[PDB]
Amino acid sequence: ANVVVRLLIRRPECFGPALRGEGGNGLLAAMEEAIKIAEDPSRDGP
Amino acid sequence: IQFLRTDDEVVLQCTATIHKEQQKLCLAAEGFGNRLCFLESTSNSKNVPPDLSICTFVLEQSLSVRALQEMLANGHRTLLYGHAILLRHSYSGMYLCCLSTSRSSTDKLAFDVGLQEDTTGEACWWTIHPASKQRSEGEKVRVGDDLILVSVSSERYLHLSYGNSSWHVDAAFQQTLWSVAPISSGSEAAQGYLIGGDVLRLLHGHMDECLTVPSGEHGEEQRRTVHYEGGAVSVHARSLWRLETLRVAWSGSHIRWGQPFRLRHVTTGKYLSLMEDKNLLLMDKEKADVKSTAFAFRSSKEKLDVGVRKEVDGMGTSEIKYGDSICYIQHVDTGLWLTYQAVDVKSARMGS
Amino acid sequence: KGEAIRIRSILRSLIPLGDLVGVISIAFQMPEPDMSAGF
Repeated sequence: ANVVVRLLIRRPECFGPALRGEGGNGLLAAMEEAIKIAEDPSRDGP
Repeated sequence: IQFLRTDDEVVLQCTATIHKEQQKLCLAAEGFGNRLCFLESTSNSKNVPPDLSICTFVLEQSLSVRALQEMLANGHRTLLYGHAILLRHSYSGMYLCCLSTSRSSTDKLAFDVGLQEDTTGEACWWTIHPASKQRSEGEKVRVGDDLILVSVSSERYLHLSYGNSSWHVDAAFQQTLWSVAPISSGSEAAQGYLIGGDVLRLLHGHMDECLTVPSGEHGEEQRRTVHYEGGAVSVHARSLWRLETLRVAWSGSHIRWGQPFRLRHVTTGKYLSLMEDKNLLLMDKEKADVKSTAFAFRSSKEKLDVGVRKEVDGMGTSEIKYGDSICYIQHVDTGLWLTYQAVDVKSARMGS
Repeated sequence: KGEAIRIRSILRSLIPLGDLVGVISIAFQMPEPDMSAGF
């Protein structure tokens, strides 16, 4: 667990861009946008 | 080749290549009034000099991670990689630690770096690592080595964050190279001898007067004027001067004759500038030219040697004392010398 | 232990609590069946 946390914090790209990064805010907006994409078939395989 | 001992004053600089331009930004700390640190522009020192007084840190202890955790669960050493260091601010006396709150909203995960009084906990310690594959752990650290500082509490790197106005060093997971530049090696500082970066004043042999400016009862334009005065001004805050050396490394060494250095007023924060239409006055740092604000100390009145000393990368030699060391101010451009005048006419001679 | 507290603080700083409670509180529908390839 310790070395996994260490590697994950050393390489911050492993976290989702909506959660981690200078862009997206976090899990709330990420999850609701994912729901909202799942409801809209224009963002999937036609 | 010079090793980094303990109890020596160092400067922590870094390089930032932003907007297709390189710059050397150093780590500074105000100390009193605020806790968080900030950045100082070591480069571009031609018109705006950096406040080197607050960019100075001292390493107190160099313990391994085992010894550190052991002391936390409870001498002139040599800096080794992988160890943990304690950076005490030279001016404020507090210790560098990684804060818990966040200020820069662009990093929802980083912590700020600042100063704290107590040395308890894992916040005030920073473990050191190399930034190259040629130097492994356990090796002795030298000058010029690119180092990486990691927080002992948060396991975060001392990252150089970029912002429009939040040019603030944070504790992020992206590493950043940091250069260490020594100022005083902690060696035998010659007592009674002048050392660089000191705060001192000048007196006369048989006049008992000191170089000062008018007190706060007058406006700032009148305080800009410079003169000599005696009496209670011998012990005053407005009578002290600081020798700010142009160098960023070993500027707190033994100052020798002929080298240039700015004269900063600790009360006003301005430098002794000279424009030829007038005499010397005080001007701020935002327009302090090296050529206009650089001065030196000669041991005589002639012009036998001007461009004889260029660069000495070391502690130097104990040359200039305090009591029995008769210096003479000499400007780097015009080379003039100090003269006391009689501006006060006999109509008001027995006054001020 | 100390390193355990450190890892816990790291996880807490990486994941906020308000995000967690908000993500828990979504109140998905209860559906003639439907497709379970969503929330």
